[PDB]
Amino acid sequence: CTGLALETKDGLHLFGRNMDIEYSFNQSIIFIPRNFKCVNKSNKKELTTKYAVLGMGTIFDDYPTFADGMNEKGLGCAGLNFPVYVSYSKEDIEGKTNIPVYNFLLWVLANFSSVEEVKEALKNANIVDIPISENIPNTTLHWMISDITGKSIVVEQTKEKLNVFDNNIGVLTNSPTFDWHVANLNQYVGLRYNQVPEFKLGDQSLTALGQGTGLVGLPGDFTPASRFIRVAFLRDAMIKNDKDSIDLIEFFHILNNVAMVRGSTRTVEEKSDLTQYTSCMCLEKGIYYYNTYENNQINAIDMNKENLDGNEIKTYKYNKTLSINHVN
Amino acid sequence: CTGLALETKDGLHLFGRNMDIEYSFNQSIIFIPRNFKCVNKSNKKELTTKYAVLGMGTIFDDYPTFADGMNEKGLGCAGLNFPVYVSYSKEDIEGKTNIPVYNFLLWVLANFSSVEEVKEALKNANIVDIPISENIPNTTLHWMISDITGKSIVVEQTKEKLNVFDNNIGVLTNSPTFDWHVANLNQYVGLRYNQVPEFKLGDQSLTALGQGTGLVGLPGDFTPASRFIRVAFLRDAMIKNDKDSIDLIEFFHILNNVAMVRGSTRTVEEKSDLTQYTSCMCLEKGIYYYNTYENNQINAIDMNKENLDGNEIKTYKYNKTLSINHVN
Amino acid sequence: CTGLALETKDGLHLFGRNMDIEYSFNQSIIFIPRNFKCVNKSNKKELTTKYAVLGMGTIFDDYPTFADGMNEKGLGCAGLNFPVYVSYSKEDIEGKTNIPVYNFLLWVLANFSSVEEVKEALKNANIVDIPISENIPNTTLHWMISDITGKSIVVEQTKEKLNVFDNNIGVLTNSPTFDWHVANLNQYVGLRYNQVPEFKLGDQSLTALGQGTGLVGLPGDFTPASRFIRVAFLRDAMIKNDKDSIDLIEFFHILNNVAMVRGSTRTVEEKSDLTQYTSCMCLEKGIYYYNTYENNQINAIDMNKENLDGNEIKTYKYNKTLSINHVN
Amino acid sequence: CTGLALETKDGLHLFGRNMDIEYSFNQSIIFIPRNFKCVNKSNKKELTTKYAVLGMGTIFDDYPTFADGMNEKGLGCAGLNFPVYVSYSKEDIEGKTNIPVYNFLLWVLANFSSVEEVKEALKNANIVDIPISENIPNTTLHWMISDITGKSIVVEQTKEKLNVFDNNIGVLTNSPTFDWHVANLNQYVGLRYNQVPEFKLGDQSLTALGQGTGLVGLPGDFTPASRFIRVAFLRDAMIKNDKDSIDLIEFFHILNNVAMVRGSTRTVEEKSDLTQYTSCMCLEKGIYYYNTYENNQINAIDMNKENLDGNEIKTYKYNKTLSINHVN
Ligand SMILES: C[C@H](CCC(=O)O)[C@H]1CC[C@H]2[C@@H]3[C@H](O)C[C@@H]4C[C@H](O)CC[C@]4(C)[C@H]3C[C@H](O)[C@]12C
Ligand SMILES: C[C@H](CCC(=O)O)[C@H]1CC[C@H]2[C@@H]3[C@H](O)C[C@@H]4C[C@H](O)CC[C@]4(C)[C@H]3C[C@H](O)[C@]12C
Ligand SMILES: C[C@H](CCC(=O)O)[C@H]1CC[C@H]2[C@@H]3[C@H](O)C[C@@H]4C[C@H](O)CC[C@]4(C)[C@H]3C[C@H](O)[C@]12C
Ligand SMILES: C[C@H](CCC(=O)O)[C@H]1CC[C@H]2[C@@H]3[C@H](O)C[C@@H]4C[C@H](O)CC[C@]4(C)[C@H]3C[C@H](O)[C@]12C
Repeated sequence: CTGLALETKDGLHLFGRNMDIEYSFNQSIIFIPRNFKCVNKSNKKELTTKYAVLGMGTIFDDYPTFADGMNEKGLGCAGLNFPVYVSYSKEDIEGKTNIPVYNFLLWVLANFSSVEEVKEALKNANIVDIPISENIPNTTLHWMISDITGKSIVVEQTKEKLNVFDNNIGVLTNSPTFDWHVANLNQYVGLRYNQVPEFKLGDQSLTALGQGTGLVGLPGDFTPASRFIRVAFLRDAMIKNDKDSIDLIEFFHILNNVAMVRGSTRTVEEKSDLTQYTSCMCLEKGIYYYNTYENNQINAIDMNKENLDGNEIKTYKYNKTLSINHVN
Repeated sequence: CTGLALETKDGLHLFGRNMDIEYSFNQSIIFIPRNFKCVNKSNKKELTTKYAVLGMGTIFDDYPTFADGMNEKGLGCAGLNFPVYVSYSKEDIEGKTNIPVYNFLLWVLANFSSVEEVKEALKNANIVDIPISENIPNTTLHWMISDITGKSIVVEQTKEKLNVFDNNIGVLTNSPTFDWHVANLNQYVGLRYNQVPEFKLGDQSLTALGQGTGLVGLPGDFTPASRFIRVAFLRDAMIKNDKDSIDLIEFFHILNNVAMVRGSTRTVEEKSDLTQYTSCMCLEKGIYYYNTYENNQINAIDMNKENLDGNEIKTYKYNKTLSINHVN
Repeated sequence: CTGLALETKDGLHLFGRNMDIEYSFNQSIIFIPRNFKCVNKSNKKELTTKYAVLGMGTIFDDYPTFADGMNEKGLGCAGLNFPVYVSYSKEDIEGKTNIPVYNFLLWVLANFSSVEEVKEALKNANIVDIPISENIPNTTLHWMISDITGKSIVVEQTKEKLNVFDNNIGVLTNSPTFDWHVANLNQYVGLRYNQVPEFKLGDQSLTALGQGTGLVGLPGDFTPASRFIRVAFLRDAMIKNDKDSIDLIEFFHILNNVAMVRGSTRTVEEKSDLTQYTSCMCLEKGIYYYNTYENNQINAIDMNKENLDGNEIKTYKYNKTLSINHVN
Repeated sequence: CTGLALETKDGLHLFGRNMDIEYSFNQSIIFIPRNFKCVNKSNKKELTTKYAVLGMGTIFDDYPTFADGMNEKGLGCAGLNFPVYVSYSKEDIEGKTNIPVYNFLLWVLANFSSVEEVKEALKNANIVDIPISENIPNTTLHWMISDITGKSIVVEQTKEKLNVFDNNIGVLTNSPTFDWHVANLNQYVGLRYNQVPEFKLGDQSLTALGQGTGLVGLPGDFTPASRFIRVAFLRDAMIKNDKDSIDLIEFFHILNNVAMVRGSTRTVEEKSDLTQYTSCMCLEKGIYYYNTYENNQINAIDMNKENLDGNEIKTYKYNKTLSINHVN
């Protein structure tokens, strides 16, 4: 998984992710209107939305749970895989705001209008490993939260503390912890976006074979660490050199570089791990953009075309049918 | 530049390329019907097409010159940048079939129905540095040619000889010579597509942080050598593990991994080198598919919808307008 | 800097380091006998040795301070550069065992007989930035401590806490923190010591060009992170495959791989950072072995040849004169 | 295997190699005087030395064959492993100077006084796969030749031609061909010896963790290609920055970086491939210097202490006994 935040040339804020998994989670694009009561059946925990919500998720036991999404106030949140280093409590901790793993994303979007509000609420928060239904284990997760101010935070629950990091890199992947990846960036201070055309090796003259010699050393595999490095520097380069031309498609160009391709990232169960979808949320405008591995055309769902005071959850079918423009 | 050949699950043959340049060459999709007379003005050299042709190129002095394209018989050819190691003759060489650099691609597509025919004709061929007009220098090039048999060849003119390589890798990039890249592949025999979940480092247990640990060592930069390695192995992995599911979109997934992103591949003239377009030719069906940096939706031009016995060159506008599916 | 601990085929324990600096620190091999009173002049802080000590250090204002060393009980300690992530207190912290930076190494060796004793004493310890003389700033440091049990620990003072890590890797370099390097090891789970002779790339057969194809991906630069990875895996491979043949020279072979070479690691002040010396302590036998950049022959100083109840500090001249065996 | 040529601060010329093998070849240091008749028994081929010779080799059937060596005129030659790309003739080729593989090194040293003389003689030369005895296959080899002018050449016999390359890099390893490695150097034009202390990643400040950030991207494994890159750049850096301080020990420092360490380079037969010895020839002075994996002290054999008009081959025992300087 790879999360990305980017500001457009027009001062708007994009936030989204690659979804990298080997299976379907019966996903659909889910819209939840304001003041909507969401009730879980296995437990008795209830949630009423303050703000209208739009994102990718699934309806499990009539209850919505999200992979990534936005609200009407321009707050975005994405849940990304976080194995090994995560640690949830088994039960609710007395004196803390206890949030079940499966519900954290919705809890953020339904209740808060900004990263600042979320940061304050998370000070006394605790993420609990409570099943959504039956005995079903929760996915190991960490979250990236971003809003219209351009500020992003990273939420990671460890054994010692629920950590909330200021994210000044604009990216997130998977394990290890966020501060590890931040420290790892320091290894690549010698990278250059500008071409190195020549090198005089004493009595031998060396000449650049093609463009891109400055970035030699950039890791090209699909591990969380390597992907973090790649997107961090691709994002940096475009902000440095092309701030005034950043638009929607650029977001997809960055994430395409770290997208997994069928066949080459094989699990222990002999399945291909691939980038199933790429989402991009235009936070100010309430538009959820996404494409999929099967259909690369960007699809747009605009929450502002909905009745925000509506009385029903609305879903939209996950598009897996390649859309081609037949010119002639 | 990156060229790719791929066979689909249905036994059809895809051939295409990423176009990686920092400028526009006034490109359009160009269709040339059968028995069409193409005349160059600066010189008096003439060409009459035996087969109908469809591809990306430009009309320079009313004369068409191509970046990549196909003919009605399922033969495809792409011209890719080849600096330093290339060497064209200044004048026509007596006793040889002399082909001007700018005309080589059209010469292949207009005259021959197969790689086998092309191979035979190239035995006595010579590529000459003759200007298309005035004093204008030709681009340093090498070519990949592929047909419906699934065979591909690489054409590289050096000082000593016009080299024709059998391409069993299914890919091409830029400099150095093709045999160099073939030998370079041997360095990466230790790559694995299958996950390496653990390593016992004596008294320390090491655990995979995420998926993709087998490919650690894969180069992630945008140099011709690194891109060649990446596409060679991405292609191999998908053929090995997913032969029966290869379709059109998979071709784009492979090439997306080596596509240049705005800002990070900067020329000496402080311009961004980017993947301007990606083309994919369905050789059997005569369909030219392509998308662009600005518009990622795949566009299709089917030469079989044209009158192949037509009397005029037809062009189609290079699509740079992002095409979004507005769901609601 | 690189620290290493290794057990020999005969069950003895080697501990030592590469000293990687661009300057001389007026070093000599320093022996301090038992019950010897060491007094610092700028402050009034005094130290009386419980155990006899032998190592590399310098006499600054008649007061000894060490780079690395051992005591008569088989306890070894090395101080290695630790910039950025270190944080010493400005003054003594009330209720804690306050140790000046420059004195920490001697404090360990003079007082304690084992890693276990040191671990217990460090629970309430604090490292303070007190000048050795005048206003002179202390070097940013972290320490590796090892004994005859084969156990090693790493001591790192941060803002929050004095951290004591169990070192199961057997190595140490520089920044970042120890736990960062431990987590970084996980990236290289795909490394193999055994040759990969071939790879079948579909229609192309790939063959290993030479030995060592399994380790492709190992970083070859001289940064702390890369050096940590290299020595960790070189050590692991030899323990795995050659446990019963490990001897003194093997220790040097491992460290030679991460030794800096004149000219290629240049500081901002245009000086060559090099491996000035390599020390190896045979902990059981009280022998300090070392060579230097100028003289690669191993020199041995045996503390047991000294009077351990002696009344004077003894020093031995740092050997920088290449020692050659003239055969004929 | 790694070959290296280096000029000292005093204008003298060093030439030598790492011997990287998993076995002993019953090696000794062999001196052959002038006008000495060497006769092979299996065939009837004879060789009379014009110049006195000194190097590492073995006496096989009373006949000397060399791994590397020098003559009295300051000409040096080393044979290095060259699998796959080599191709010797089965029989003598009519009209050519036919040299058996096992005899090539001695043929160079015994007959010629300079690289220039050797270059001229090799124009009509052919290397033949004739057994030294019985049916025993020859080792796949290529050679580096160097003299007191500071010029080096590389000799590689392929199917098409006996290739003689001018070596302006000062190094050699193994497969692929020399021109491949020369072209491979171009990939690393972005390497820097000077520290990169900082990088401003937008809103995140990145700081060098330690020295050596400029060389990030240098390959750290033990394959021929990676070793070639490392020594080429280590040599370049020292000539660039430390020309006036290059001496004997520097030669060893460079080669130590690419020396194989027991346990980590394992063959298919589960044996450790290691750097068995490192030789360095002071060409002007006729001194053969070497150390071994077991004994790192440099040993010196001076051919000028011998009777060059002597009547017997003299050998010196390969030193595998660690030589330590006991200081006290
Ligand atoms: C796909 C998404 C994000 C995880 C990721 O990016 O890897 C995850 C986060 C929490 C997940 C859900 C929760 O873990 C609860 C359920 C657990 C079951 O094992 C699968 C369905 C289930 C309803 C999950 C579906 C899906 O895998 C969710 C929604
Ligand atoms: C874009 C394409 C492929 C090169 C590449 O992939 O880098 C190249 C190949 C030959 C080129 C053409 C020929 O070199 C002839 C012309 C040369 C002029 O300098 C530009 C226009 C000109 C008409 C070129 C346009 C364009 O750059 C072409 C068509
Ligand atoms: C060389 C050694 C280890 C540091 C390293 O490995 O980089 C360091 C550790 C503490 C150092 C000493 C202490 O910092 C105190 C002194 C500080 C002065 O700036 C130099 C001399 C001085 C007496 C130092 C000499 C030397 O650099 C020491 C002994
Ligand atoms: C060790 C040296 C260099 C090869 C290398 O660097 O890998 C090689 C070159 C030619 C070799 C010799 C020749 O191939 C002829 C003999 C062949 C037999 O298989 C071994 C002994 C034999 C007498 C070899 C000993 C040794 O391996 C030599 C001397």
